[PDB]
Amino acid sequence: GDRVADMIESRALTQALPAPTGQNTQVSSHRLDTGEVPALQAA
Amino acid sequence: SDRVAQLTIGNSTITTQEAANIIVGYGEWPSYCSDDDATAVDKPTRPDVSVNRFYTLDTKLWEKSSKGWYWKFPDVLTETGVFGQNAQFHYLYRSGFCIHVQCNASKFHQGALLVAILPEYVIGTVAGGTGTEDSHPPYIQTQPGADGFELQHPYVLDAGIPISQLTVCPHQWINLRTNNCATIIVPYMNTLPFDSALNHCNFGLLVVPISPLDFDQGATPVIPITITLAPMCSEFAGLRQAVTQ
Ligand SMILES: *[C@@H]1O[C@H](CO)[C@@H](O[C@@H]2O[C@H](CO)[C@@H](O[C@@H]3O[C@H](CO[C@H]4O[C@H](CO[C@H]5O[C@H](CO)[C@@H](O)[C@H](O)[C@@H]5O[C@H]5O[C@H](CO)[C@@H](O)[C@H](O)[C@@H]5O)[C@@H](O)[C@H](O[C@H]5O[C@H](CO)[C@@H](O)[C@H](O)[C@@H]5O[C@H]5O[C@H](CO)[C@@H](O)[C@H](O)[C@@H]5O)[C@@H]4O)[C@@H](O)[C@H](O[C@H]4O[C@H](CO)[C@@H](O)[C@H](O)[C@@H]4O[C@H]4O[C@H](CO)[C@@H](O)[C@H](O)[C@@H]4O[C@H]4O[C@H](CO)[C@@H](O)[C@H](O)[C@@H]4O)[C@@H]3O)[C@H](O)[C@H]2NC(C)=O)[C@H](O)[C@H]1NC(C)=O
Repeated sequence: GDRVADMIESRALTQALPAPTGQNTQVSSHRLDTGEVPALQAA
Repeated sequence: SDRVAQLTIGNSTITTQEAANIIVGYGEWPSYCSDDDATAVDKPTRPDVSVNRFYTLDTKLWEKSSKGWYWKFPDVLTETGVFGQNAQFHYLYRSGFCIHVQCNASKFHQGALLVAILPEYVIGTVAGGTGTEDSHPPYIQTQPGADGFELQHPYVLDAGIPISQLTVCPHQWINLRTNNCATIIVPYMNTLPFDSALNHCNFGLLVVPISPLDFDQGATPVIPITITLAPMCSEFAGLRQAVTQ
């Protein structure tokens, strides 16, 4: 019993994945690449 | 078809035309570490030619009253060549070995040797003689290097184990009426898949004359024993600066 639109319009970010063992280490090679840097983080 | 052989690996080959046969230690060849077994997460180096060579190390003269010798592997090759340079830079290490010991003599000399392997050949002492003082062996009896070391009491192999049942471990005989060399191919035996090359010595090469040398006077009295070994399927990991010991 209202005509207002204010009242009629009036949650986790993380998913628990199953992890029985520690994760594997896939094969990497060298990389000589600008633009993207995986070391420099922002603490 | 068995007396004559040729072992080429790396850039070095050895020919033999009075061999016995090649025995493969515990029935399997040396191989690389699978990804089911490896725990180190850095990519190993595998030189594949420069370290898989027959390194001829030393020459022991065998007279009529010898006892026996032993060489701790791989500490015979941590002072030699590109194996000795990669094993001093890298912390981890694994390899097999193709071990070839030559001892030629005429068709009038006699005598037999028991060149045998045994893994984790730990060395005891004489315990102060009477057996009451806990004496530990020195570093040179423990790890003699490429110079080798002569057994004091070869009946008990300096470890309280008899040489009469050394023949369980991978071995073959050099009796001078039949053969002149003895190839023993040894895989990598250790619990953990890589280990340090400077601390842990995986096995020892016991070379003991059981039946003594004998020859009438007039023949050549100098009968040498030279051992040549080849690290097969060697790989290293964990690069840092050079340690020597
Ligand atoms: C002071 O004082 C002091 C005191 O005296 C002194 O001291 C001294 O010193 C000196 C110097 O050094 C001396 O002398 C010397 O000596 C030496 C030693 O001897 C000893 O030893 C031996 C050993 O043996 C061994 O081997 C054998 C074989 O060979 C065997 O058999 C045995 O068994 C043994 O084995 C062992 O060991 C080994 C090692 O390697 C091991 O491996 C194993 O395992 C085992 O264990 C011995 O033998 C001897 O013995 C003797 O004695 C006895 C008694 O008991 C008898 O029985 C015997 O027989 C003997 O005797 C003999 O011999 C000797 C020689 O040896 C003579 O001399 C006599 O006479 C008789 O004949 C002993 O114990 C030595 O070696 C030396 O020698 C050398 O030199 C000389 C001069 O100098 C001459 O003459 C000779 O000939 C020789 O030469 C040679 O060598 C060299 C080096 O090595 C070379 O290089 C050359 O080349 C030559 O070679 C040649 O020849 C030969 C023949 O011989 C032939 O074979 C080859 O092939 C070639 O050709 C010297 O003499 C001393 O000793 C000391 N002392 C004492 C007491 O000892 C000091 O000096 C002072 N100071 C000053 C300053 O002066």
